[PDB]
Amino acid sequence: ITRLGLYHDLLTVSRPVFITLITGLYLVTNALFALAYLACGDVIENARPGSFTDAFFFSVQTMATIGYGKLIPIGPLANTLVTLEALCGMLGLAVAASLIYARFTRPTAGVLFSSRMVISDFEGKPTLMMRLANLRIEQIIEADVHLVLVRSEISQEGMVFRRFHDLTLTRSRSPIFSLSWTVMHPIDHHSPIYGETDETLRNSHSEFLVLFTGHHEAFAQNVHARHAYSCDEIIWGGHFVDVFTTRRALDLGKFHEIAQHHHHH
Amino acid sequence: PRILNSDGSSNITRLGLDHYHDLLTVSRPVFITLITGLYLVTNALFALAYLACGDVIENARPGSFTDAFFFSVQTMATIGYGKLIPIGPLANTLVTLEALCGMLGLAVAASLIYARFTRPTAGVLFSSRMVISDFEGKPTLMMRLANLRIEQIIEADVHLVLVRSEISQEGMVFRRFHDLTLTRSRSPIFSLSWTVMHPIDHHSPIYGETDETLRNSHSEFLVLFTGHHEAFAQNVHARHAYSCDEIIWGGHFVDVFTTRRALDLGKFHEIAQHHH
Amino acid sequence: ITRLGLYHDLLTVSRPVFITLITGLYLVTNALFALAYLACGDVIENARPGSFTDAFFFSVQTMATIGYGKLIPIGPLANTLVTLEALCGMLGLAVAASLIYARFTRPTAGVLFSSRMVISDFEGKPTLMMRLANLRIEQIIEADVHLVLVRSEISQEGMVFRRFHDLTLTRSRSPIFSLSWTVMHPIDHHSPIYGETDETLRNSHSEFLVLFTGHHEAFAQNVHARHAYSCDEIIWGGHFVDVFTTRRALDLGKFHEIAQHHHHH
Amino acid sequence: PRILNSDGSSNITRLGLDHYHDLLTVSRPVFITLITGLYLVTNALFALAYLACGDVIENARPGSFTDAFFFSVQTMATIGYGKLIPIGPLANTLVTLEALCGMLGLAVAASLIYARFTRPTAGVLFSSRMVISDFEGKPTLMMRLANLRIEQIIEADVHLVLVRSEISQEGMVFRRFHDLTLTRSRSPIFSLSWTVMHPIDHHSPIYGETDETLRNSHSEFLVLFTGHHEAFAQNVHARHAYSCDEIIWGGHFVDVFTTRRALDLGKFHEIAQHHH
Ligand SMILES: [K+]
Ligand SMILES: [K+]
Ligand SMILES: [K+]
Ligand SMILES: [Mg+2]
Repeated sequence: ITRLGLYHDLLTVSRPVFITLITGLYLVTNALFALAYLACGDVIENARPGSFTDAFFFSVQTMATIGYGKLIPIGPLANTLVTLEALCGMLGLAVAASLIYARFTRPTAGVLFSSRMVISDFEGKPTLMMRLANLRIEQIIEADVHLVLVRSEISQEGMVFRRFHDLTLTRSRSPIFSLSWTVMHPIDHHSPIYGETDETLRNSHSEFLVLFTGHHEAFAQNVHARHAYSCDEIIWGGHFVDVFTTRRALDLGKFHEIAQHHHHH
Repeated sequence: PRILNSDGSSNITRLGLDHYHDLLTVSRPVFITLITGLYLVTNALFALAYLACGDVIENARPGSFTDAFFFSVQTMATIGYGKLIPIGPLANTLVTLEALCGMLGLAVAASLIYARFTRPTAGVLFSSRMVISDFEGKPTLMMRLANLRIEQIIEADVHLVLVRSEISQEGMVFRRFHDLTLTRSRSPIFSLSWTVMHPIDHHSPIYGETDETLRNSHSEFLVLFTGHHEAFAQNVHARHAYSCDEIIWGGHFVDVFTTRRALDLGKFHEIAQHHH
Repeated sequence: ITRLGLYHDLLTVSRPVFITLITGLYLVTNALFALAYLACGDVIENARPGSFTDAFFFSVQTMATIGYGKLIPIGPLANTLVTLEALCGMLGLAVAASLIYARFTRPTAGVLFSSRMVISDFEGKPTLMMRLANLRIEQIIEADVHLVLVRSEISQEGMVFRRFHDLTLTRSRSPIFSLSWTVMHPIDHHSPIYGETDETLRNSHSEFLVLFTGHHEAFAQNVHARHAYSCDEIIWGGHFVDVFTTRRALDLGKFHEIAQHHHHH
Repeated sequence: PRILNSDGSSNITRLGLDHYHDLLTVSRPVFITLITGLYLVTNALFALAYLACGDVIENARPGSFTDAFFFSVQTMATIGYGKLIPIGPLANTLVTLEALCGMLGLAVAASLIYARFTRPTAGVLFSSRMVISDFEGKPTLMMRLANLRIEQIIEADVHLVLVRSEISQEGMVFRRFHDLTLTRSRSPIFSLSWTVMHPIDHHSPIYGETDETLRNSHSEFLVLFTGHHEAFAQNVHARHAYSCDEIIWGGHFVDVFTTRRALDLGKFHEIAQHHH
């Protein structure tokens, strides 16, 4: 949806990219300090005068507290920039190990959603179904799923607006979620999609959110995934194909396979 | 006098009553003062103690604070440049004590910094006022909240609680909480703006109530908001409370979605009422 | 209850005591390493021979990576104990900052329980009550309380055993818990203590657990407290005294005050 | 063949399929190998690279691994003893790169070590077998669990789930979960031993079921346990699964509280049945 109007770029991207961004910050800080050492004369013993190289590889050994010995500071000016850079490379370490420990605990759910939903007959009634799989060895316990219809309806005083329905499922918790789960909304008289058709959904501008949480044994943290389906992505009459080949195996290759009947025109 | 402040904090003086919470919830610039600050005064206290035991620093100029201080720094920080060095068993004691102080120091810092980095504000703006006005032909208590960020808040939960003085048969006067039922209390994706609605049916504890009856019971309304911030991959909490004098009877919130399809949060607190 | 039968002392005590325990571990490790430096001859340049002092204050400067310069190692023996002690004082730092960060997130609830319960008439019915207070400025949100009766009853085939009841409360959640909360179990016909008396509780060996949780704004963590009452600690006819003096104040001095009527013998 | 292993892990081969999880859940001695190990091979790789650019270490003996290696150590660890020093702009590059490697190294270590220190096992022992036998005159499916630690587990929750093959009218054969109701599913203080009981009333999905009927549906029972460990001030999870052949029909668990008032967990898995 398009926006309107009314430092904080605390962002986490690729692992390679993160390691460079942090390499980068370590250099430019070392350079800013080198500059400043030169910018009070030449206050580094054993340092070649009017050199960046020497005052930089001094900062490095001061921020990293290597303190190697040869390159030391000279009386009260550079001994002030040495106490400021001691702090910077101890806060620097703390922010780095923050971001690191943070990133190590912002974990992906590794939950695969079926490419489509189906409406087809299960225990006597037309039933809206979709399925999700765990892409990992490590189990997800206390896993809950919500299947929410959102669509356009009208009120008494017009103001024609957007309503949410939490579709009753045959089962909304998987006590351990390990392999695959087929989430089923039976379409009985109570259902907000009773009597509805491909066309009647399309008109109401009907979408289905599948919202998924569980506790991940992998991360010892709670984990979240969602997916949205349009009327376009429901195969009326479709049956998901068994993904459990027999000896007991689970083929995620069959995960998005749906069997429909085609009619003898 | 408000029993609850706007911000849902309690407005009641406590009696019969180290810190921590202040370092976490203080400004980023002010924090960076207090650690730089602690860092100087510990280097000072250690410089003093070195001088308190004579000329126990190699290549120091004697009875000097600057020399011993900028020695402390290089020991605490484990720089140990190797010119300004300690002397025999008097100083070398303080140098082991100080090495600890600047490894525990580092540990406390990373703790605070991580804590701070993972205690994030909800993006959440509450309407300044509530309204009672027809919705589906019934009087309906409403307020609205908005997400001030691009990043959605997932699996978002809202509670609207009446708190009011009530008298028993036994004539005990006590405060009672009520969780007003809402036409919708959940938002799967909360991205823009959400109007929360308590239909005042027969079951509602404010059925047949008026601006005057609410005022008598000292009625207050606490809004509680939670959800999951995909910004921070953490759960967020926001609360807000309203007094009687913050209900516009007959108010209607003005549409906040202007046109090329836009959310004007300038209009967010705007309420239209009819006048006579 | 008395026990029967069938390294891991990961314990957290006083703040002073914790700081010494960690001081202590830093010394004895430094001493164990000093010993070992002496235990391969005298392999420390500029170090007074057959001295503990010198080889200890060398370990310190090697484990702490001060590396001061004067005291260095001598060829392949002590250069092996220098790489082992580099690791020890980087794992040492990690365990220390672990324990520290851990302890900074094992926070006390600061929930005060009333010294006694009362049974007295509230909205028409005898009502078992007790109260709890927050001892802190920082609010507790999403606070839940359980009040559980445990007592001795008999089954059909004897095996006379110990049953739990979760007493219905007038309100078991405090949406924000800031000041004080009076938790009330109305004793109606459904109640497991309907018709019961001081004596009938005593016989059944009846105890009441009050179990309390909420999310602490202070710690951004979940927080837990419990308390158990015996039949002995119920004041039949007692009314808690108002702790809100009027201008609005909360006196926790009145917290444990209970008003009973005494009878004109 | 078990669909679920005893330990509640899934016993099914996966196809259509860096690490992390291995460092957290491996032995304490083996972990301390792998970090010492990583530490040596990185010092080696850095020693090699120093020698790959000639005699760029002061006071080193030339074409030497030990000298450059024990230089690496003193740089990575930021000891920098100040004798074994680097030479001009070739090495001094590798010395800045290496200073990083041993600050990120430290950060990864503290991460793992904290993670490990706060991922604690539940103290929990499950009975090896379940039993069906009269309790309050009804057949009753039972198992029991015990706390192997002194420290109570608070606000403890137990789920007992039947999982079995079922056929629809449409003749689709599928696996169905059922949450069997228990006489008690909560334990406020869980300190000793707890017998969990599914009365097999008319409502139970195993009403009128027999060892033979359960076997046909390939019935399995998953027990799920959670609570709050006052040991670790964290929540703990434990699961266990049983097959049909692990139900003793007519079994009764033997009392585990011997006498001076004692819990003999030797008796924990003991079941008494009548014989003919
Ligand atoms: K040095
Ligand atoms: K150093
Ligand atoms: K040196
Ligand atoms: Mg150092």
